[PDB]
Amino acid sequence: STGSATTTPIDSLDDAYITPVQIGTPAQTLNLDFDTGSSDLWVFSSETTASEVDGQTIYTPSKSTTAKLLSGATWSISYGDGSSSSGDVYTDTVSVGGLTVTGQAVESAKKVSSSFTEDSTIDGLLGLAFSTLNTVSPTQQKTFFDNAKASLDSPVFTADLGYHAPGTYNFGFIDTTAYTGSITYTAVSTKQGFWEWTSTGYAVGSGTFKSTSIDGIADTGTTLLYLPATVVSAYWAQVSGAKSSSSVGGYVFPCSATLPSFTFGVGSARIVIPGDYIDFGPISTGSSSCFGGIQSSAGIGINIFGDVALKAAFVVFNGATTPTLGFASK
Repeated sequence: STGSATTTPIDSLDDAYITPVQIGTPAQTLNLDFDTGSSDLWVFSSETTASEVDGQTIYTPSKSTTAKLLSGATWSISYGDGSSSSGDVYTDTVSVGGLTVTGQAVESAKKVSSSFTEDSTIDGLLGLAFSTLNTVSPTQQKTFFDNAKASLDSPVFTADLGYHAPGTYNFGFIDTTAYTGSITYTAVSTKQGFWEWTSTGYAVGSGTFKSTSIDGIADTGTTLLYLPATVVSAYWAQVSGAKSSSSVGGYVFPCSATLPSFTFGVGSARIVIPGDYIDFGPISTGSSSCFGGIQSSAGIGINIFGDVALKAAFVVFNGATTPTLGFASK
C-alpha cells in the first residue's frame, strides 16, 4: 500500500504545516501537525477541557463505531517549545492520504497548554519519530508509520514541505518526479528516538564550504533551523545590522535586509536554503526588526534541522531495518 497527502502551511510564515487525517467511522477529518520529532498521535477531542478549545476541530470517539477505549492508558507530553498536552487513549481507524491503519492509538486530549488553545489551525499532532519516544503508559504505543510499515510497498515516508506553498507527505514510495538530481542517503542514530544524523558542514551565501560534523535531528515539527552558536554567528555576521537580542529571544535583523543563502552538507551533497526562507518577518506587528530563521541551539542541547532546512529539500525517512535519511534538491 501507499498514501499521499497534501500538507499546507498554517500561516504566511510557514510556522507549521497541517495535513488532513481521517479518524474513526464514519471518518472525522482533523488537520494534524506531522512531527518527525515526536511519537504521539494526539487530538483535540470531546474530552478536552472546554475552556481550552478555541476553534479546533475535535475528535468525538462516541460517534465512531470503531473507537475503543484503551483501558487504563494515559499519556502526557511536553515539547521543546514548552507546550504540553495529556489525556487518555482510544484505538481507532486512521487514514492518511488513502493509507489506512486499523487499531491506531489515538490519544485524546483532556488538557492542552495555552499555545495549543491559541492556535485554531492545529487539531493535534501525528508523531513520526521512533515509537520508543511514545508517551502512553503503562503500555507504550506505536506510531502511525510503525503500524503501517509492514503493509507499505517500501518502508519509507517522505516530506516535501513547501516554501509559502503546499507540499506533500508520501508513505510507502519515493516520487521520483518530486526532486532534482539524486537522493543522498546518510546514517541515522535512533539512540535518542529521533531521526538523528550528522551534516558534513555548511556555507554562508557564496562563501566557501566549511567541513565540520554537525549532529542534529530532522524535525518537521520545529519551525526554524537551530545550529551551534559558532555557525549561527558566522551566518548573521553577513547581514548588516543583525544582532542577537536577549529581549526578543534570538537573532533579529533589519527587515530591509536581503538575506544570504545557507548551505548544509549531506555527505558530499549540498542543500541550499535560499535567503528568503530565513526571513520570519517583523518581531511584532509593524516593527522594522525581523526575526531570523537560523538560531542558536545552545542550551537546547541538540541541533535541529527544522522546517527552514527541510523545506529546501525532498527528504526520505527510510524506516528499513537500519534506518537512514535521504536528501535531494528540488
